[PDB]
Amino acid sequence: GLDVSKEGTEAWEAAMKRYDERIDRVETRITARLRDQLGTAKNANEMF
Amino acid sequence: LTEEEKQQILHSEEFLSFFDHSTRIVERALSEQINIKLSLNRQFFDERWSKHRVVSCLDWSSQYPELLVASYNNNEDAPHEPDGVALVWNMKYKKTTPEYVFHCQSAVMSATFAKFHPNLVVGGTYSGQIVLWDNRSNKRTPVQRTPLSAAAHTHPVYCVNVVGTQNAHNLISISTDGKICSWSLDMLSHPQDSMELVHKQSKAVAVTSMSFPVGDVNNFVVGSEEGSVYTACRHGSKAGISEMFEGHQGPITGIHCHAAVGAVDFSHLFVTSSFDWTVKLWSTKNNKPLYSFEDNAGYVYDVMWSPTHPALFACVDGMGRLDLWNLNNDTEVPTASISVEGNPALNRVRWTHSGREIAVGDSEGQIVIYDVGEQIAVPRNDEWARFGRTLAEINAN
Amino acid sequence: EVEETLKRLQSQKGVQGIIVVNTEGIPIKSTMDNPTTTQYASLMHSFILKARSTVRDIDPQNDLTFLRIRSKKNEIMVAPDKDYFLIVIQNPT
Amino acid sequence: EVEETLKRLQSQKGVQGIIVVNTEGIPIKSTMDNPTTTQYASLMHSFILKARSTVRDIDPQNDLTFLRIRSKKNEIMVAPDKDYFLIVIQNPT
Repeated sequence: GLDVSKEGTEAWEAAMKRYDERIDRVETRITARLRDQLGTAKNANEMF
Repeated sequence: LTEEEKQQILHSEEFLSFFDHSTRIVERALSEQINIKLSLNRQFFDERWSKHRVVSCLDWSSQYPELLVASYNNNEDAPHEPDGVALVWNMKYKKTTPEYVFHCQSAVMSATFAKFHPNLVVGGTYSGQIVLWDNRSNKRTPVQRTPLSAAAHTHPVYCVNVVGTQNAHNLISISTDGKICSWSLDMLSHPQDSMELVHKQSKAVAVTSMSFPVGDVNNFVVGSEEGSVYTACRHGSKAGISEMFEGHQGPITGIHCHAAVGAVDFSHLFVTSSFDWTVKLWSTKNNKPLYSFEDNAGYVYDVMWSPTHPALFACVDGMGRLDLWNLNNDTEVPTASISVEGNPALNRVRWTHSGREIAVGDSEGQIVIYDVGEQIAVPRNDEWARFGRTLAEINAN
Repeated sequence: EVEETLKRLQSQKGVQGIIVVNTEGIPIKSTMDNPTTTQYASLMHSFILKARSTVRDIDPQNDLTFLRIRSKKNEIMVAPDKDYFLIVIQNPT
Repeated sequence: EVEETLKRLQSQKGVQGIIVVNTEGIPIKSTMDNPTTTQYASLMHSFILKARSTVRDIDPQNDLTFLRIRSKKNEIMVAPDKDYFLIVIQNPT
């Protein structure tokens, strides 16, 4: 919205919080399954 | 008679387990016949190992009942016995005789079950000496001894955690200072997340019986010194304590996350019980107590949510009065309420995973098991959202 | 560990006398009256050997882990396995 | 109490073969065939009478109320009747 800081803070801060939740959720999902899969490598070569 | 060679033959290695079988099956065969809805389910107490044991936590048996570790903080009632008391019992046979005795060499404080193991039991002590037991046989010696240096703990392990799966066998041991140490459940040498719960204020967080989110979520809620619901994560961008949603008072003696969903949503809610003489409802969007319950007469110690009906908790107090409430059914009053022997200051409450029965622990020994046969299969999601809306309309003026 | 063993064995209510009969057939370590049950357990060792041959030869997949002898006068709730036969005579009520 | 009860009792919850002995040694009458009755209950009856002869040598008419030999895969119960003895194979659980 022509990056005006009034609505910027006031409502676009909540919009940024919304962006954090799309991103935060994605990151959490990646971390949970990535840990469980990469921590279960077959061998050192399989780990590579 | 003279039987030393028969002590080696008869009382051999594998024959001691057979003798345990003989004693167990004949002592179970003692239930021989002739050879011509408040109901108070059961109660158990050892008059030699549970006697006057001033304890604060044990190791209940939600899954696989009728065998639950009574990891007692061994009092000086029996100084001529191994200092440490852990007692699995036999609710299936309903006995209190000292058959499944278990002991250590220190004050056994909350020796929970190990990860992926019913026989292996993990447990911290007063000096943070986490010991372990692999009872594949019928043994009782603590086979593990944790190092106790500067990075380790020397304070009571409040509530140790088991995080992950067969890949990640993590253990979170915490002292009174709040030092978290994620010992691997295989080697007792290096704790992975061996850090400090750094928070906005008072980084040396005086934790007090924290609680573990359902669904392997790391967004824990640490119970602390004055309520102080420390909401955070162990790792990520907020490895330390992110914030402290509070409004509860005193050292938290009972806090529990969401129960087992009957027919409701996930219901990202929890509750707290402490020295404020009450329990206070909470969720993930409050920062204040969602619903402070009745500040009963005395220190409300433990509280626990039921799995059958997810929207109902149970709480005892400083005057031993268990009050199980389902505000979606019984709002101003508890669903069921019954006292304990006399009016003492208990410390634990734990719902049976089967539901409609509960094993409540006293802080001086004996464990009571009450029975409440009321709930059936019902869609309580409707009543859940409706009561949340009623609270959302009551708080306004 | 003879402590917990003998403890939970003789300490059990109404237990008159156990017989931990080994392959030898003599109950030198038990709570029965040894001068009276020695020959009793030896004869019963031979006849329980007959019983082992019976139960394990007609139906070879059937062992003998608990022998609840419900008699007209005593509860001989024997505790066996492939190693012993705890012939225990116990008070009925 | 004969036909439906016979099916109810032979293939009962646990009862493998209720092979009632006919005249204390020669099992003929039963709720099933004669081989499983005669062979099984006769040898188990004879060898159990030998063990009872030993216990009988200790104390003679102290017979068995209901000898529930809880053998591993299928129990063997011996309940002495008048014309015969009871040699029945019935599982413990």
